[PDB]
Amino acid sequence: MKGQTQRSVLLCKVVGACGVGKSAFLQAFLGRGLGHQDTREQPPGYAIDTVQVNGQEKYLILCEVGTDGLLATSLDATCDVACLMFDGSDPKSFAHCASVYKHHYMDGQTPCLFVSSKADLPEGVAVSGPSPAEFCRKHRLPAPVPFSCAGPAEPSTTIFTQLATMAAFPHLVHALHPS
Ligand SMILES: Nc1nc2c(ncn2[C@@H]2O[C@H](COP(=O)(O)OP(=O)(O)O)[C@@H](O)[C@H]2O)c(=O)[nH]1
Ligand SMILES: [Mg+2]
Repeated sequence: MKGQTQRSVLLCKVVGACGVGKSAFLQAFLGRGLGHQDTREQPPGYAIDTVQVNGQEKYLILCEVGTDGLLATSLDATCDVACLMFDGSDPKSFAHCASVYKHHYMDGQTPCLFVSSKADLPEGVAVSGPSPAEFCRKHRLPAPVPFSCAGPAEPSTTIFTQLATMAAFPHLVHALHPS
């Protein structure tokens, strides 16, 4: 039917440098913010839970993948959607994240979502250009999504529905004129 897919299980790789918040992001997928985390439920570097996509229950696997040092080149990029994470409070974070995209995903068919982590902290701009938003406009990616794991409030679930939807229907992801 329209809006349905044979896929029951979707794979997202959460790809980013050490310290950008990948492990906390996986915990937030399971409904746990900073401190409220709980390690002994799922394997390290993995988080699985159900996500609704157009009324249908899907399983989304988040798979944590580092990019520090040699990992920036020694990357198995295969996944249904790549979540490219950079530290929104770190001036130097985005450039490394953008380089990973260019070398592994830029001219592929895998949907990519840039995520600006630690949105609760004071923002950290880079000295050179371009901005993360300008980079995504040029390479025709979605606008980078800010995310935060802190606060006493429950973590938002919107970005995980977005990742699951991109994974389920990879041909309807885009940047678009007119809107
Ligand atoms: N303020 C804040 N700190 C965060 C957030 N996410 C992660 N951190 C902290 O940043 C550090 C690295 O996070 P971690 O999840 O281990 O990153 P990883 O190395 O990419 O897996 C830890 O001290 C976290 O508590 C966030 O949204 N806000
Ligand atoms: Mg980690």
